[PDB]
Amino acid sequence: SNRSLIVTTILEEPYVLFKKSDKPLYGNDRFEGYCIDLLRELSTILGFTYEIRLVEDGKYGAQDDVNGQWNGMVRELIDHKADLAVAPLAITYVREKVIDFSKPFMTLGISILYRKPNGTNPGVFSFLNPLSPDIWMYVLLACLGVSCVLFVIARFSPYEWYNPHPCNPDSDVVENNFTLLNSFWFGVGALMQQGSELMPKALSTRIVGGIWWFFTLIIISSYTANLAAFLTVERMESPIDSADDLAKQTKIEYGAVEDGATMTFFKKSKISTYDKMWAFMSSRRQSVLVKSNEEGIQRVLTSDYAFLMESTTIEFVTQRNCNLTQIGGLIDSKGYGVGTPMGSPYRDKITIAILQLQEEGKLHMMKEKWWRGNGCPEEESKEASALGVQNIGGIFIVLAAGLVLSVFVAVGEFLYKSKKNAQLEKRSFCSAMVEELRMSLKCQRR
Amino acid sequence: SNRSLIVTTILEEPYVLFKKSDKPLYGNDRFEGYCIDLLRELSTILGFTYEIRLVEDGKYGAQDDVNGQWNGMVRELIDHKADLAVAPLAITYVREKVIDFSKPFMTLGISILYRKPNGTNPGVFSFLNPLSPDIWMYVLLACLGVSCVLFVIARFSPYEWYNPHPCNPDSDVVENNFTLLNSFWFGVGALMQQGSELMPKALSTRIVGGIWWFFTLIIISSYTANLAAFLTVERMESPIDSADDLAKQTKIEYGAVEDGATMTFFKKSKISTYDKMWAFMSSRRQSVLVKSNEEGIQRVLTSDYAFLMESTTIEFVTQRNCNLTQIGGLIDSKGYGVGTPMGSPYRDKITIAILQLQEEGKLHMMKEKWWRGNGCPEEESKEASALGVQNIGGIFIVLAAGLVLSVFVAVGEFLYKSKKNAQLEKRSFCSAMVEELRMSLKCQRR
Amino acid sequence: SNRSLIVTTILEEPYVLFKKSDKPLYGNDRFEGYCIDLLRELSTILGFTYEIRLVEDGKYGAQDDVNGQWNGMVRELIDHKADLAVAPLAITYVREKVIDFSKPFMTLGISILYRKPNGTNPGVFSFLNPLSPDIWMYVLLACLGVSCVLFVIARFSPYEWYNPHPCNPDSDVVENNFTLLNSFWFGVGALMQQGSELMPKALSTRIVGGIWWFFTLIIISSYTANLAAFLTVERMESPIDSADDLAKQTKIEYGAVEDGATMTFFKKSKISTYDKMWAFMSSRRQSVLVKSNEEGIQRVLTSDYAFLMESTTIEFVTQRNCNLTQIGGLIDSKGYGVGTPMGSPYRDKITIAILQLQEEGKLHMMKEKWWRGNGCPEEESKEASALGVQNIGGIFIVLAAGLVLSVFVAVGEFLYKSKKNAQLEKRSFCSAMVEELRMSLKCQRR
Amino acid sequence: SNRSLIVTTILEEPYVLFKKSDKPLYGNDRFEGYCIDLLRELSTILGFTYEIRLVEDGKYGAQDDVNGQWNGMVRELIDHKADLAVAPLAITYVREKVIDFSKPFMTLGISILYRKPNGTNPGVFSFLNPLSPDIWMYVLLACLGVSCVLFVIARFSPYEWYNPHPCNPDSDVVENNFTLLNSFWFGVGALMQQGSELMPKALSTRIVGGIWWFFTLIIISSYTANLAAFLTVERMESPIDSADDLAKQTKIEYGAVEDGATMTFFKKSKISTYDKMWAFMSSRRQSVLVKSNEEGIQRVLTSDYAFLMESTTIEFVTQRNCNLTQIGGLIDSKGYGVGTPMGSPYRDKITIAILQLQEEGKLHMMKEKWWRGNGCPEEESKEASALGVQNIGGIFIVLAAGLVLSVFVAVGEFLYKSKKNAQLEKRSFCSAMVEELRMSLKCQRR
Ligand SMILES: CCCCCCCC/C=C/CCCCCCCC(=O)O[C@@H](COC(=O)CCCCCCCCCCCCCCC)COP(=O)([O-])OCC[N+](C)(C)C
Ligand SMILES: CCCCCCCC/C=C/CCCCCCCC(=O)O[C@@H](COC(=O)CCCCCCCCCCCCCCC)COP(=O)([O-])OCC[N+](C)(C)C
Ligand SMILES: CC(C)CCC[C@@H](C)[C@H]1CC[C@H]2[C@@H]3CC=C4C[C@@H](O)CC[C@]4(C)[C@H]3CC[C@]12C
Ligand SMILES: CC(C)CCC[C@@H](C)[C@H]1CC[C@H]2[C@@H]3CC=C4C[C@@H](O)CC[C@]4(C)[C@H]3CC[C@]12C
Ligand SMILES: CC(C)CCC[C@@H](C)[C@H]1CC[C@H]2[C@@H]3CC=C4C[C@@H](O)CC[C@]4(C)[C@H]3CC[C@]12C
Ligand SMILES: O=S1(=O)NCN(C2CC2)c2ccc(F)cc21
Ligand SMILES: O=S1(=O)NCN(C2CC2)c2ccc(F)cc21
Ligand SMILES: O=S1(=O)NCN(C2CC2)c2ccc(F)cc21
Ligand SMILES: O=S1(=O)NCN(C2CC2)c2ccc(F)cc21
Ligand SMILES: OC[C@H]1OC[C@@H](O)[C@@H](O)[C@@H]1O
Repeated sequence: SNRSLIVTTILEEPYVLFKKSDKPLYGNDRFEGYCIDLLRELSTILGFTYEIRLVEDGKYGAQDDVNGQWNGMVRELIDHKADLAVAPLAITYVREKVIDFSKPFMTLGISILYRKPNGTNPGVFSFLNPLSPDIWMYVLLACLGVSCVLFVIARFSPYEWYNPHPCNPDSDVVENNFTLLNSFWFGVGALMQQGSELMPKALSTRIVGGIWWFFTLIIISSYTANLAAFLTVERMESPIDSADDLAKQTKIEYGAVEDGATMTFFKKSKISTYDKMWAFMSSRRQSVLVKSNEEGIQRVLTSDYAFLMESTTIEFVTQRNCNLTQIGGLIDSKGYGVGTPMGSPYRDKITIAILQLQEEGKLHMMKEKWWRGNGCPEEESKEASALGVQNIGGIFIVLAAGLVLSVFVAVGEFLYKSKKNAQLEKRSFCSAMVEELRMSLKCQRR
Repeated sequence: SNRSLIVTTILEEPYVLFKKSDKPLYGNDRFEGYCIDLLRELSTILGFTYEIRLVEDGKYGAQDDVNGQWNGMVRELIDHKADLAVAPLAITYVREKVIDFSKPFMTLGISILYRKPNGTNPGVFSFLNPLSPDIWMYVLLACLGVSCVLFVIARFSPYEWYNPHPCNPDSDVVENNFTLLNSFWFGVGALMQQGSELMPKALSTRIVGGIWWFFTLIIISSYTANLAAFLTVERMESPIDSADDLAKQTKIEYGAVEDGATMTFFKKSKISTYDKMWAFMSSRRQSVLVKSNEEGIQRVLTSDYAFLMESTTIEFVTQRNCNLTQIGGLIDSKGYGVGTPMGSPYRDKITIAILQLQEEGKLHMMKEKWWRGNGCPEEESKEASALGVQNIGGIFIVLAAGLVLSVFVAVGEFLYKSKKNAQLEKRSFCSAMVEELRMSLKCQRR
Repeated sequence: SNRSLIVTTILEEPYVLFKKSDKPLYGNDRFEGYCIDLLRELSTILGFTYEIRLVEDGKYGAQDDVNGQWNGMVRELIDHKADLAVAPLAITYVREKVIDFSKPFMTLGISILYRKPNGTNPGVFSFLNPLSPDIWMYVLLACLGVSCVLFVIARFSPYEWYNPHPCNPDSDVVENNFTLLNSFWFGVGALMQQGSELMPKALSTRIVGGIWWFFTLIIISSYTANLAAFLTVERMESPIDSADDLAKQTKIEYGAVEDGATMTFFKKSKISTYDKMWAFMSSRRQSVLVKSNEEGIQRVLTSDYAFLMESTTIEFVTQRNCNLTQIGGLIDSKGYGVGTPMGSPYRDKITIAILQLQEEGKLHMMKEKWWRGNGCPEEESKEASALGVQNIGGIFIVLAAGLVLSVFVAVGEFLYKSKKNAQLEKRSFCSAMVEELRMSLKCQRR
Repeated sequence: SNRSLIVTTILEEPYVLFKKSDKPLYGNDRFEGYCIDLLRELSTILGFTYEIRLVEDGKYGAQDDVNGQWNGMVRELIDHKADLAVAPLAITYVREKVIDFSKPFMTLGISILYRKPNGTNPGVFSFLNPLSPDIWMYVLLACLGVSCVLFVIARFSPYEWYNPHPCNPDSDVVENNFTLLNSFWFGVGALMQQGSELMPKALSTRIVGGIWWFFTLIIISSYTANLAAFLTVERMESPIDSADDLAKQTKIEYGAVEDGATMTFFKKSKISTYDKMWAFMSSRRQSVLVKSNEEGIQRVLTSDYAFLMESTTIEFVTQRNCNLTQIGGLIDSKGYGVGTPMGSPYRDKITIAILQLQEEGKLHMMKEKWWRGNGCPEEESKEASALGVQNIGGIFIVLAAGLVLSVFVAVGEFLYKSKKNAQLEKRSFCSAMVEELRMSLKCQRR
């Protein structure tokens, strides 16, 4: 006998698919998928003929309170029109009574879907983060302002106007140090904690030094302390890693398909978490609470949703929307299972198969083929802890900018000297080149 | 099967909210909340029906006035126009004289509502917090210490006495570089880490400077390590922590409703703290007494104010917003209780009901239901803040303080020696113009 | 009529007490307490005669499953031997059926008892905490070791042995700087980040400088970083402040009296916390699970227990064992209530009293008298955040120790000079005193 | 009322623990745990009695050997000496061929057990972590940068050329203090903040040193801020994170039980990673295969090892101790299931039972019961550690590294110039003894 063992199916992608091609019939070759390749191996060992038949109305099905009158693949079966049923069916309490299931061939579970953490893009000039945008300006104003005072005070101070009485003292000349540019030098050097050569000696100049030196120490120790906070706090941040983490978070908000066995567990929950979580479900039962998985994928993209879903469909989209990720552990336990009529001469024959193919490893091999594919951009790390270029970075651009300006002035130094010198001395450029290569004089002489 | 049971009630959150849907009237589904959930478990354990009724005056109820009549739900409960009154009725003397309440289903006290600390203006100082004021003075005292001691040691020491003679040998002249003033300079300059000349010599000084330098480092490192911690972990404190703390203060105003529960108490109260506050409250009985609880909330948010109501409404307002909190504990004690006409057995019938329903745990479960909301805990590590004008401004102030002090001493210096010129020099204002125009030479020579 | 309204009582301290004195009868004056002073006021307003009578067997009482046959003050009442019952009785489900209670006169609750946080005793030398006890020794070994090398290297280095060619060069003498003591000076100064005067010039001496300067920077920046951790983490520590905090803590362990209405709530709990908490109760049901309150006080003293108790007895012992404290909020709700027989002509007369005395405030006034007393050592703060002497402290002792040693050497300097000088020069002490007061020479001359 | 029901069972935690009390035997109270709690809810929903039975061989059961007989509970379940077998029996092919299991009450996989990271030997370095290796090389490169550039700028600049003439005016000799070697010194010395002479001059140099000093501060402050964070927040990582990661390694040995569930799989497995490991495991089939799971645990604790068992026993061992953890996920998939003789209806009768009992939620509740223990989470902020020899030792190593490098260059210097003596001086070893004994003068003069 054949009977075709009238086998019900349901389009879900990956489990079964229309063949992706041209030409006609493909009769029982039309459908190609996991369940197809499973069915194949069921056929090899027990032996039978398979005529695929999509169910009508396309339903997993359930006992609808109106009349019961199961609405789907359960229905083609219970009336014994159907035979074996090889599709996502999700063993349950209520379905088991009326129709007896095989033993599982897959272990799914409820878990959360969320977008991957994008990155930081610190803004390579992150070093200039820990204080305001405004304070750095005023610190710059102060070094000019204070330095302007050192010039005025020191110059006007009779206790400055010391003498450059050398190592050989007892001559008589005065020669201040605190000219203008050297005044800024005291400011910039103190501000960077390396002490310049020039120093106050008269009290007035010493007071201003003593206070700038205070003005420095607080800014720097505060710069150090902020940056330790920004870095420590960042290090101290964990992403969400559980329903409990999401439970305490009235930020990134929940999501779920309408009843779809997902609300079902939550309504009938007794977990304090999943009881609390349900509160928000009911709360925004117009917004989040979507009515399809395809939207729930689309929705997490646009925004900060966390769609609850069976783990199998997580795995597929994760590996095909690498923007996105699984999170958490398997919340619940369930498992798909090939359907059989009320107690029949196949359930105990179809079950030994599933155990047989298991030991040989064909299922997990089959698990890879359909769900796995092109190697995702998995390459990604969070070793960010140790700082790198993207963290600090900019200071090297600041370094480069510095060295460049020194060149341009150093050229400017050359021109100004020889020109002003040549004004009272020889013509113009005779000086320039003889002065150029006498800087070169292969020794420190002249 | 008798009279259903006429339940009188008033609309007031989170007890009696007008049910939210368009889906027109349904009687026993025109209302929900806690007051309705209590009736459910009440009518479940017992057996009866509601239908429901409402007020026709708004008022909870009170001994009316000179008429000595009764308004509110106490009206309705006297002349048998109704029966049970699950509603926020507060058990009091005058009420119990004319009706008979049930036993409490919930406790209640008078407490405080204040704008939560936000620590968004610590002060234009608070670079100075990270060490105790006790320390900041002791260290300045120690700078005066070692400067005074370095002066003693160095001088009495023979080896400190170099002889300059840099350029040359002989010329047995002697010098002592450390003066008293020069000794501060080492002390102050070392403490701010910029370092100075007057590098010691002659071992007796070198122990001193070494231990000082060790004294410098620990203080700065300790200052730095703490400003890190205060800016990592914000233990944001609160101004007051009680009625007593609130009582002694006058910057903050008390607040209370008007002609009501809270107001009545403090008038009739006879405790010190609570008599003192009726005075302040009586003093301006036009601007610390709002005429509605909603506006009472407002005064806290916009102005500085600390409203006094019942503990339960606070807990509601507390959760919904995020900036309002329960400063202190429970001053008074009261209890809501289900109304009942005089003599009616429905008192004792409910009396066992509420006792029973608690031992189960439902009132607490019901409590968690309708009072909890968003749950707003944020506490998101205090996403670290760019240090700015507020958190440090005084370092700019001590700066401009010292700069002005430098000008005044500098003009001071100018006059002092210009008159010590006059000792050997000519009269007085000669030396003035001489040295004033000594600055007007405008070069690096005399 | 009188009847004495036979009033039952139970020795508990504070509620009722034997009078503390000599001479006999004191007939109904014997007992003195809260309930006594309450009863007093009940008598003033309703009017009656009171004959105290301690119950026999001394029991709150309960329906013992053996025979029911209530075992206590409930028993003297239900048989109508007794009358009013003014004592701690704790309104409940089961007691209410058989005997009808008045309305509460006290609002107790379950809460936790724990010892106060003692302190820190940081060990005043806490500055020397952040690194090991061992590393500081080796850093000290290194400054001697490295300095020993600078002497050897520099002295043996022909590029050192420069000339003290002064400001007037072109003479011919050599005069190293890096003698021994100045070598240590380079070490100690570099280690404290202030740069000494002496500097390497020859490469060999420059390499060792460059590496010590690295050896410094890591130690100090690590000293800073550890100390920021020890301080931050301490700041980041909260004490326990809830049953949930204690729930997550398999450290400081639970405690409770045997059944005593405390286990009762926990067994019949449905809170995930109080269900989890019960797990450990049952677990160590021989150790913690004490059989009396007096032990439970004694036990928390000895060790790290957290005895669960009704709030009233918390309040008393807290204010009389100031070592100890209340913690958490009221977990449960209950409330004492004067007992009355099955429905009787007093419950509705005794209840208006309790409400009457409330409004006048006599209860809370009475609440103070017995529970309050001698002002506890309440003076206590946790403003520890800003560091003070106890935190750092020691460095000032280190400072003092430094200055002292400098004196002793500075004396040693004086003796060594004049003696060695006087050896080739005048006698012994003629030099000493003429040298003493010529250091004084009121100017820097000689 | 029929046969009670003979339940065969094996003692194995946390399922079947011999009940703990002295209180001698009670049949149905000789045993408790999960296996017994399941029977409870099983016999409750159903109706029957246990009495109970045990094994008489110890073994769970297996196809015996050459005899082809059956031991264990599979013996007892064949020849109707018993009935249901609530016990940790694992559903497999050979078992299901001769009996008929129920449907799973729990899932199960093969996974890994490894000694939890303790981060108690980060390394004798890890003062070098807080910035990326990418950075530590770039900054040294920049020191070579600015030293080389300062050399260029300074020299070509006219104004850098001071003329010493300190003691005196004229003598128009010129100097250039910045050599190439002296330019490193500024660079290196500035970077370690000790500061140096060669303080620049002549503006073109001053921009360079300023930007360098700004480059110094950010790096040190960033280093300091991070070593704070790494020592505040210990994100202690793990060596491996999978079988693949474990597979490529050989420092760590795999581990597995022996002649059993786990071992059988990897032999019969045909996946790359799992074929590679049978090789290593086969290679030494005498020291990576313990002969008991208890000793298997041990090898992880004492030695370095990574044991392979079933996921459930791991979760048990995981909670009880605190140092053992579940590295990775679930390799295989299995499921425990209640035994039943062939054809018996008690399979399908229980089948609805387990489905029902889950939808309630009890199996999860039962799961939380007997697997959770102490719950050991400690994570007590990582009570901060006195930095020591481990966390920093390399700073002492780079020190002793450089000191040895200084001696070798120093002797290098000695020879080099001693032979540049010989140019003008006499032969070779003359200058040796001259300068060797030049050190033996033993004073500060030639
Ligand atoms: C980034 C790559 C460039 C690297 C720089 C290139 C190398 C720079 C040089 C390196 C050698 C070592 C440092 C300088 C000399 C040593 C000082 C001394 O002891 O005496 C010297 C005094 O001379 C000086 O002090 C200055 C020397 C430079 C003079 C003129 C510039 C030409 C150098 C090129 C600049 C190009 C600029 C590039 C333009 C694009 C005299 O030396 P001597 O009489 O010969 O014998 C003793 C010298 N001994 C120490 C070897 C024993
Ligand atoms: C802790 C409490 C002790 C405080 C110290 C006590 C006060 C110390 C003094 C303070 C005055 C200010 C500083 C020193 C003098 C100023 C320098 C100068 O310009 O010329 C002076 C050079 O003299 C010196 O440089 C050294 C002076 C001390 C010489 C001998 C020690 C006696 C001082 C006592 C030590 C006791 C040690 C204690 C023993 C237990 C010459 O001064 P003049 O020729 O007179 O006129 C110019 C001076 N004018 C600047 C005022 C205009
Ligand atoms: C010191 C001399 C050279 C002037 C330099 C400019 C500095 C000192 C000026 C410019 C901007 C100023 C600040 C502008 C605004 C505020 C906010 C105010 O609520 C307190 C003062 C404070 C914080 C000012 C303090 C002084 C300040 C920082
Ligand atoms: C540098 C010269 C002067 C010697 C000074 C002594 C210093 C450098 C010595 C004394 C103690 C030594 C340490 C003793 C123990 C250990 C632990 C070992 O697992 C690595 C080496 C290490 C960390 C040593 C490194 C060098 C050390 C720090
Ligand atoms: C690899 C080792 C052995 C050799 C490296 C060369 C070093 C050690 C030596 C060789 C000759 C030396 C130079 C020769 C003379 C002088 C002049 C002096 O006023 C300053 C130092 C200076 C400029 C020396 C600097 C260091 C120097 C460059
Ligand atoms: O004797 S009771 O009416 N029974 C329980 N209730 C409450 C539900 C809060 C309370 C709360 C406080 C009381 F003082 C008494 C009672
Ligand atoms: O309205 S009551 O029955 N009588 C007054 N009190 C008392 C503070 C004793 C309380 C305290 C709490 C209540 F819930 C009820 C009452
Ligand atoms: O269809 S089931 O027998 N019913 C539920 N169970 C579990 C209790 C874990 C599981 C767990 C994993 C499955 F694959 C199937 C089932
Ligand atoms: O012994 S089974 O009924 N058949 C084999 N399978 C798997 C498909 C993996 C599983 C997976 C998990 C189970 F709990 C049971 C089974
Ligand atoms: O048995 C405990 C283990 O830990 C200590 C170490 O010395 C090992 O040799 C030892 O075996």
